[PDB]
Amino acid sequence: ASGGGVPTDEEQATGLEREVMLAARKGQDPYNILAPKATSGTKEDPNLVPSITNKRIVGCICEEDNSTVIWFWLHKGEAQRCPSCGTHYKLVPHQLAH
Amino acid sequence: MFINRWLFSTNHKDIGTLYLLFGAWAGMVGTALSLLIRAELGQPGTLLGDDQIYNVVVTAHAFVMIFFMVMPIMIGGFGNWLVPLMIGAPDMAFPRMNNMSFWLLPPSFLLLLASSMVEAGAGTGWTVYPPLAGNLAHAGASVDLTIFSLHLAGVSSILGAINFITTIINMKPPAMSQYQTPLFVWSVMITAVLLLLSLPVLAAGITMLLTDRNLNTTFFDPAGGGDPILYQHLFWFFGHPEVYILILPGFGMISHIVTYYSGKKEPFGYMGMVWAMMSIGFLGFIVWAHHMFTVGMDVDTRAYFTSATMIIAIPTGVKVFSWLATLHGGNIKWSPAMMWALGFIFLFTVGGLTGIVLANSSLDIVLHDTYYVVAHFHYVLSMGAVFAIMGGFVHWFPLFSGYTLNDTWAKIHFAIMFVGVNMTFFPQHFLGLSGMPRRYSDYPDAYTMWNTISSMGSFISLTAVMLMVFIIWEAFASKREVLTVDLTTTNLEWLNGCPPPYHTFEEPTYVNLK
Amino acid sequence: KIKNYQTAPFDSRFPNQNQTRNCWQNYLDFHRCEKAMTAKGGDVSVCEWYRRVYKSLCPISWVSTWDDRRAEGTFPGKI
Amino acid sequence: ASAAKGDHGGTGARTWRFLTFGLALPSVALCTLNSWLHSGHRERPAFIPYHHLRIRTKPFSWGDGNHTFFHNPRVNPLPTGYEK
Amino acid sequence: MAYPMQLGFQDATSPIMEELLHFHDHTLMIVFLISSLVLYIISLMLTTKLTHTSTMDAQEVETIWTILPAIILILIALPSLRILYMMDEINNPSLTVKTMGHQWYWSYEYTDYEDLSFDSYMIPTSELKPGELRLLEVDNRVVLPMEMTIRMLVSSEDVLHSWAVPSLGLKTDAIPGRLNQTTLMSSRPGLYYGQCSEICGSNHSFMPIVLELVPLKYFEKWSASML
Amino acid sequence: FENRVAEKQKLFQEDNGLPVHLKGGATDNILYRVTMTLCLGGTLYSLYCLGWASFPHK
Amino acid sequence: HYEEGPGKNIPFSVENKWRLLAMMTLFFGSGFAAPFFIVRHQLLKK
Amino acid sequence: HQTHAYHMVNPSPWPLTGALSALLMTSGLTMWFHFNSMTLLMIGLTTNMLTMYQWWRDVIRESTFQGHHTPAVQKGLRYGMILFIISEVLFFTGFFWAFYHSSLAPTPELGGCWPPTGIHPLNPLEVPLLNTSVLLASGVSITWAHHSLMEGDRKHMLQALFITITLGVYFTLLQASEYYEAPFTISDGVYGSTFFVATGFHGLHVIIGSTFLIVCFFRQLKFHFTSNHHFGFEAAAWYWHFVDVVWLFLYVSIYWWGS
Amino acid sequence: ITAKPAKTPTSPKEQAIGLSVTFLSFLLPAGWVLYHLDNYKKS
Ligand SMILES: CCCCCCCCCCCCCCCCCC(=O)OCC(COC(=O)CCCCCCCCCCCCCCCCC)OC(=O)CCCCCCCCCCCCCCCCC
Ligand SMILES: CCCCCCCCCCCCCCCCCC(=O)OCC(COC(=O)CCCCCCCCCCCCCCCCC)OC(=O)CCCCCCCCCCCCCCCCC
Ligand code: HEA
Ligand code: HEA
Ligand SMILES: CCCCC/C=C/C/C=C/C/C=C/C/C=C/CCCC(=O)O[C@H](COC(=O)CCCCCCCCCCCCCCCCC)COP(=O)(O)OCCN
Ligand SMILES: CCCCC/C=C\C/C=C/C/C=C/C/C=C\CCCC(=O)O[C@H](COC(=O)CCCCCCCCCCCCCCCCC)COP(=O)(O)OCCN
Ligand SMILES: CCCCC/C=C/C/C=C/CCCCCCCC(=O)O[C@H](COC(=O)CCCCCCCCCCCCCCC)COP(=O)(O)OCC[N+](C)(C)C
Ligand SMILES: CCCCCC/C=C\CCCCCCCCCC(=O)O[C@H](COC(=O)CCCCCCCCCCCCCCC)COP(=O)(O)OC[C@@H](O)CO
Ligand SMILES: CCCCCC/C=C\CCCCCCCCCC(=O)O[C@H](COC(=O)CCCCCCCCCCCCCCC)COP(=O)(O)OC[C@@H](O)CO
Ligand SMILES: CCCCCCCCCCO[C@@H]1O[C@H](CO)[C@@H](O[C@H]2O[C@H](CO)[C@@H](O)[C@H](O)[C@H]2O)[C@H](O)[C@H]1O
Ligand SMILES: CCCCCCCCCCO[C@@H]1O[C@H](CO)[C@@H](O[C@H]2O[C@H](CO)[C@@H](O)[C@H](O)[C@H]2O)[C@H](O)[C@H]1O
Ligand SMILES: CCCCCCCCCCO[C@@H]1O[C@H](CO)[C@@H](O[C@H]2O[C@H](CO)[C@@H](O)[C@H](O)[C@H]2O)[C@H](O)[C@H]1O
Ligand SMILES: C[C@H](CCC(=O)O)[C@H]1CC[C@H]2[C@@H]3[C@H](O)C[C@@H]4C[C@H](O)CC[C@]4(C)[C@H]3C[C@H](O)[C@]12C
Ligand code: CUA
Ligand SMILES: [Cu+2]
Ligand SMILES: [Mg+2]
Ligand code: NA
Ligand SMILES: [Zn+2]
Repeated sequence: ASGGGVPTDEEQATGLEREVMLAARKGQDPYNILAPKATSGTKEDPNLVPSITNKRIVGCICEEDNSTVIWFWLHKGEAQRCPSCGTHYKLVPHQLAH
Repeated sequence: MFINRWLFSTNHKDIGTLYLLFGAWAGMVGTALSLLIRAELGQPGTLLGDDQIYNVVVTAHAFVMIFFMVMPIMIGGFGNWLVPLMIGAPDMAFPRMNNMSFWLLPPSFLLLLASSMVEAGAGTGWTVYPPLAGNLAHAGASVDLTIFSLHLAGVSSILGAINFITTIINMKPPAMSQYQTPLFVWSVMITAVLLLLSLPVLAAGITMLLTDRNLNTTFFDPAGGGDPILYQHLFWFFGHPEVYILILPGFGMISHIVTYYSGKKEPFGYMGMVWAMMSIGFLGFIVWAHHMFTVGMDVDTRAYFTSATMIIAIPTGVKVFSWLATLHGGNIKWSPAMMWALGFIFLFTVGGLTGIVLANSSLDIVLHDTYYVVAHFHYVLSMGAVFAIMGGFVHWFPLFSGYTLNDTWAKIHFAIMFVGVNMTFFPQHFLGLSGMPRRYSDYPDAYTMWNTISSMGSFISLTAVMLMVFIIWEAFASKREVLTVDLTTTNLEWLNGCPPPYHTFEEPTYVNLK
Repeated sequence: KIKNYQTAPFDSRFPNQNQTRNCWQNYLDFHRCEKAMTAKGGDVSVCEWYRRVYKSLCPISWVSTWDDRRAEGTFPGKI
Repeated sequence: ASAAKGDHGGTGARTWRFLTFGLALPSVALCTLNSWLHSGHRERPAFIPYHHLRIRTKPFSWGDGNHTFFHNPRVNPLPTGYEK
Repeated sequence: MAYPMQLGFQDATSPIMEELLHFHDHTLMIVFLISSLVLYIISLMLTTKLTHTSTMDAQEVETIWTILPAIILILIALPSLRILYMMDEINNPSLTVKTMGHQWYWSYEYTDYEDLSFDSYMIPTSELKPGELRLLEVDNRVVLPMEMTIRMLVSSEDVLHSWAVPSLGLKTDAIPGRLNQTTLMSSRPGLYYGQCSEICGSNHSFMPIVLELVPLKYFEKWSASML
Repeated sequence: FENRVAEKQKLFQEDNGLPVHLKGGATDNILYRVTMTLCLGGTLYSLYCLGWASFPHK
Repeated sequence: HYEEGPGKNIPFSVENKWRLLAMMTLFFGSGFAAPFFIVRHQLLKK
Repeated sequence: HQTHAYHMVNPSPWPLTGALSALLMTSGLTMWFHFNSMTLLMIGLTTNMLTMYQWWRDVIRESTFQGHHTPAVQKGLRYGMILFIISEVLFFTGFFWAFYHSSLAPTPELGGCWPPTGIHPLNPLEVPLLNTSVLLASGVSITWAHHSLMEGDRKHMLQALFITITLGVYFTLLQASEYYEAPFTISDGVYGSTFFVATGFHGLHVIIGSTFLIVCFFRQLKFHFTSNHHFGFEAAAWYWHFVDVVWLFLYVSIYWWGS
Repeated sequence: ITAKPAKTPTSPKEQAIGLSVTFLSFLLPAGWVLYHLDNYKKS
């Protein structure tokens, strides 16, 4: 038999490892482990880009298998467009909440 | 705070800075050694009156330029600065191990100094072949100090290689595949794989040399059934990958510089350029015995090494042609960095083609251990690596410093250097064809004219180097702060400003999957 | 049989650039033969070809070192 | 394929403990016996000062410079022969 | 030997070296063409205000950039490997001569018939006779019969050396415990010079090779006189 | 033995600004000082030994 | 925590250009001089 | 505050102390080989052991105690350890190359045969076969230890790991005894050179691997490992399998084929 | 690239001093050793 005696992650994981384990249980990704899936990227359905500040760098892979990534600062305010493909992105700032 | 920041660093940018400083200092040592070489040869007869000292100078020149100038600047300096910025990573995978790779180099350099200062130095050539490097022809501490210098440099670069591979594989944005990383990041990844596989074989070989010298082993000593040629196989099994290690990060930088100053969003034929660097890395492991065509090699072996060596020209040509295809249709900015890159393309090509001449074992019988080989590698390696470094340095100095160079001064520096290196090395082809041996302190009288001109060339490059130091001084003295950089949409390393904050990408980039 | 001996001919056993084993084999063949013709009272003249071939190919210092080691009882080949 | 038992198919740990005590440690016990039975000191061979053996190009950095690190006087001669 | 302001190889003394000269001319023409094409294309990419900065398809041009270089390499490899296998083909020498490398002089052994050996040292500059060549002359030259296939066996009694004669297309490393074989055939009488070609320490620059190629009958009398 | 990991987690997550190499307390500071003294003293002795080995001694 | 921005992300001061000229002179000059002084050392012990 | 999963490490002195320990050990070996003194070498070994102790202590503090090893950080450590093992394989490859070069073309100085004239190789069926059984057995026990850990079984993890360490120690003592008993030495030409340097580096790796397993034993005693999170144990097991495989190549190449 | 005007402009005279001192830091020590080579040999 197993006499047990080995702790589990549920019992002993701490710090950022624990925060990642508990957010993954709720299907949430505060530490950006997963690639976000694109919307249609129109003015009416822009890609929603979370941030803990008022700006965030976006890289846009305009077409599948493009080797060139298009990089730009997305600012809080009106949706901005990728300078290569015109796809729409909108910042959604938020306090670093629990 | 100073000690915590500069001695206890876990920051990729500050460690990159330490590498560039180290490499620049090492570059001055290597340069002084080169000028002593060309002073000994600058007129017929003896200058030093001591050919053991000449041989120590030649040996030290090579070790300093390869291990303390080129590799630290390209992999340590540009690698640490640029690779995390180009993939959106907050640091290297092993930020603390990163600091030990740096701090192993000053003691590595001290061991090599010590070797030159103790006894009569290590006058072996950078190949350190036994039995000349053995305990009868080189009794005393000098060769052992050289071996230990290489051990410390080997550990530095192996841990550096583990760090880069891990960083580039593990720390990209989750949507970015390897086929969305910039060519410079590929060039560092492939370089790191060659280091990981090649340096341990060098470490085994020189450890066997150390035991032959100190523990009465006879790996390389015929009296015990050993063989000097075994040493040569182990050395060059490392040594050929080493020459691709020295150029690959330069190929990466040249792809970025030509793309940038051509006003293009991307290099021509990205996947072709990835293929070419991987093909060069792979072929670089199966060609080593072209360094050994005169040791008494069977004809079938010579035929194989001739053929495998030549096919390296195919992937390399794809890169040269793709660089030209990148220029094609460009809005060309004639920046100093672009001049270094265009010089690189031409001079690398001349040196590559003399390589193809040497690959032919039948011609190599007559050209081996002559100044033709010296001409070959000062074109591909000395000019190629130095031109890529100077291009990189000029291009990215405002990113690292936050300050601009005077472009006019930078173009003057390029012109002087271009003249100096060509005057120095081009005539060495004539010396080689006409049969002047390498590793000579003096030459028959017929070789005087080309040696005189080559030594005059070396002084022109000296003037370029002194001018480079002043130009860096002028930038730090004037403090013209950078405002705006073009093409940030395809050059992520500039997007955090100049210089970037201590911590970048604390919040990662957003990249989705369409 | 083969007089007007000029030098050691091509030997298909040793066709490459390293001729160390050619020298060694002919040295062993001479001294084995020479041993066998004392042990059987016979005549050393039969061994002559091997003597000529090893004298042609072998460095003097190698022949001389091997001769010293046979006399000392430290020669590592089987004669 | 000099190895024939059915794939044991319970707890992983239970199977590997079974292999540890049922195959691995028995093999070590057996090889330990075989080594015990071929263990006795064999006759040391006649000394010949072969020039390819007992190499000394430099004195060792310990003792008198002439003894190897794990020098065994019963079976390791010096360049001049066995020690009395 | 080399002459002042020489650009190319020493004139060929052997038929193998003549083969190498024609192979070098062929290879050098390809090197000059490729380097000048690359320089020209650079100048061409840089001398127009016309622009095309959108994505360019690479597939078609990469075929040309791969197949053409491949053909060029084959056009070098074919004659290269012909000369290589030509060099290696069975020669039947008339004579065997050994050279032993030393720090810093060559020894020669001619032991086909009699025990002839001698040491060959550089003439110091202070002792040269008028018109003699600094760093090239030796006290005792390597006398050899002309127009005959000779087997040279090369080894060393100390460190590595290398035994070279550029005008005969010869370079063979001198490795202790190893006996390397090369073949030598001079089309011409004369003096043919070479220099140690593997770094062997402080006097590497100062242990030259001088071959003296003469009719067999002079070679035979010289040999008998050197016993 | 007993699982005391929760105690160590509390000690090492204490919001006291100390780097991880000093965060265990006074013993860290002593082992740090001994390591750095041996390294810097040993390095000074290696430089002395270089100085010595760089010149002949009859 | 650490100083940020131009002239602060370096282990040497650029606060005064003449002090910087002295530091750069000693740094690069010490590198370039060293092999000359090692050759001198090797010539003198002989 | 970061919103990535990667570890920003506190500024550390251990890289500098490690680099300086490399200078003291190498200049120390130089002083030992040439100037008849062990002083620098003993300082070097001492600072090296202090550096490794404090560095790996801090990694345990960062992971077990502070929670910095997210899955992304753990995946990086996996790559690092595999790449490290690859570099060690290529190190050993150099020694196998030297052995095959020497043994396939035995020179006249050896008698033109392998083993050389005057060499009496060990019987591969005696202690070398025992050494083989011991390291193979230790690969089975460490696998038992790994499965016990993943199934949450503290006592059986500790028993299996103890058995693994004991076999490591047994191999080391068997090899030290073989070294003492061997009638050839490292000075016995290329046979002794290839034998002792190749098995000697392997022996060093066994001692390092055993030390690593002993660290894991003490970390298991103090409950550091979870049933799902224990990279240090996995790394030690990969390294231990590496040591086992290198032994099998030595045994087949040097002891068996080269006898 | 665009930049601000220099915070601490370096005049032509200041550049002549920077260049002169840079060149002398390379030339004088090496010059001194190379001038005294003959003295070193007699030791
Ligand atoms: C070329 C690299 C960069 C530029 C370098 C600039 C500096 C050099 C100038 C620029 C010189 C132009 C290049 C051609 C060499 C001229 C000598 C020659 O006729 O060479 C002849 C051959 C051998 O031929 C023979 O066996 C016959 C000898 C004929 C005897 C006549 C004697 C009279 C000679 C008078 C002296 C003149 C020598 C010039 C002496 C020059 C001293 C510096 O030599 C050889 O094999 C040497 C070949 C070396 C291999 C290097 C790779 C070549 C690619 C570089 C070219 C770039 C293309 C763009 C070309 C444009 C680039 C500017
Ligand atoms: C309590 C404090 C005391 C702490 C103890 C230290 C003292 C601190 C002072 C006092 C602290 C208080 C704050 C004052 C700030 C510094 C003042 C200064 O100007 O102080 C000067 C500092 C800094 O100096 C250096 O580091 C050397 C460089 C000097 C000028 C270089 C300019 C070159 C620019 C061009 C390069 C382009 C590349 C960059 C391009 C990128 C730019 C972003 O001096 C030193 O005391 C440095 C001590 C070691 C630091 C690590 C340096 C890395 C080594 C470099 C490789 C050497 C190769 C030898 C190899 C050896 C082998 C033999
Ligand atoms: C990267 C490698 C490299 C570099 C750059 C150089 C640079 C130079 N080298 Fe050489 N050299 C070798 C590698 C290199 N070398 C090797 C491997 C050997 C063989 C040794 C042996 O046989 O064992 C050799 C041998 C060699 C010989 C043959 C000696 C002989 O056979 O006896 C000669 C002769 O002229 C020579 C000359 C020169 C000169 C004049 C320069 C330079 O003066 C020319 C270009 C000038 C520079 C001044 C470089 C400046 C760069 C910097 C200062 C960095 C700045 C840093 C930043 C901006 C961050 N070198
Ligand atoms: C940057 C460093 C570097 C690089 C990249 C190279 C690249 C190559 N090198 Fe060289 N080499 C050295 C550094 C380098 N080398 C050093 C340091 C030595 C001497 C070491 C010593 O002894 O100390 C040496 C020695 C050396 C020798 C041994 C010579 C001897 O000692 O006798 C040989 C033999 O084949 C060789 C071959 C080549 C070839 C074939 C390439 C190929 O990779 C080059 C391919 C490139 C091109 C061909 C140009 C671009 C291509 C095109 C434009 C396409 C069209 C071209 C054709 C169809 C031909 N090199
Ligand atoms: C120098 C070399 C170094 C080598 C190191 C030394 C190794 C030898 C021993 C080491 C320590 C072993 C002690 C055994 C203690 C066990 C305590 C844990 C037991 C436990 O709690 O687990 C139970 C095991 O019980 C059971 O049968 C018991 C399970 C079996 C345990 C003991 C088995 C005996 C092993 C002997 C080894 C053989 C070697 C050859 C010697 C032959 C001599 C006879 C669970 O039972 P279950 O799976 O539900 O069903 C069992 C019924 N079949
Ligand atoms: C189970 C084995 C026990 C562990 C080992 C115990 C003690 C010291 C050994 C250190 C481990 C290093 C291994 C490799 C080095 C050399 C060979 C050592 C192998 C060995 O121990 O071999 C002994 C010789 O040791 C000798 O000479 C010398 C002994 C020590 C000299 C120190 C050598 C230092 C070499 C530095 C190597 C640096 C390279 C590292 C690469 C790093 C990557 C860059 C053999 O004894 P013997 O009397 O000849 O013959 C037996 C006759 N009865
Ligand atoms: C040792 C051996 C030496 C080897 C050297 C040999 C080199 C061979 C080179 C041959 C190249 C021939 C191809 C011609 C390309 C020229 C560049 C260019 O600009 O080509 C364009 C083609 O690009 C398009 O469209 C389609 C998009 C992709 C265009 C692809 C252009 C390829 C560019 C290659 C340039 C190579 C330069 C240097 C080579 C070393 C022309 O645009 P157009 O408006 O006419 O067409 C579009 C028309 N619409 C839009 C109205 C429909
Ligand atoms: C002849 C005498 C020459 C002597 C030269 C000796 C040189 C230096 C001696 C000092 C070395 C001792 C110090 C211990 C170093 C431990 C490195 C380590 O363990 O590095 C780890 C990464 O490498 C990994 O995993 C996997 C890689 C682990 C590497 C282990 C250390 C190896 C040291 C020697 C390597 C030799 C190279 C191989 C060729 C033989 C951790 O990376 P850090 O960035 O720290 O932290 C990351 C944090 O997230 C952890 O929480
Ligand atoms: C002559 C003197 C020479 C040297 C002698 C002795 C040398 C070394 C002693 C042996 C090495 C001991 C290594 C101890 C490492 C302990 C730290 C550790 O194992 O750290 C782990 C990370 O792994 C990691 O860094 C992985 C780090 C792995 C390090 C790899 C070690 C191999 C180094 C060997 C050096 C070889 C040199 C060979 C000579 C050529 C921590 O993560 P977990 O375990 O998941 O814990 C977290 C959970 O608790 C959360 O729930
Ligand atoms: C000779 C040296 C020793 C070889 C070492 C091999 C290294 C293996 C590392 C641990 O991995 C496990 O090993 C077995 C893979 O073959 C499997 O065992 C177990 O897997 C099942 C479930 O765990 C059980 O039902 C089985 O009975 C049991 O064999 C299991 O899948 C696998 O994860
Ligand atoms: C904080 C770390 C800094 C520590 C600095 C330590 C400095 C210690 C310096 C003195 O030690 C020297 O080293 C050698 C070894 O101790 C001695 O030589 C000796 O070496 C041999 C072996 O011990 C003797 O047998 C020789 O006779 C003898 O010259 C020498 O005399 C002794 O002065
Ligand atoms: C490859 C590197 C290139 C180096 C090229 C160096 C160019 C020369 C720089 C000048 O260096 C100085 O030259 C003086 C001579 O012009 C030397 O003075 C020497 O000669 C003077 C006049 O003969 C005496 O007044 C001095 O006292 C005596 O030291 C002086 O020592 C040396 O610093
Ligand atoms: C003390 C502890 C029981 C309490 C606990 O789990 O903390 C037990 C569990 C496993 C035990 C160990 C294992 O059974 C393996 C070893 C067995 C040996 O016979 C004694 C030492 C030995 C190393 C044991 C020491 C001690 O009895 C341990 C460590
Ligand atoms: Cu003999 Cu060079
Ligand atoms: Cu090569
Ligand atoms: Mg050579
Ligand atoms: Na000279
Ligand atoms: Zn887009």
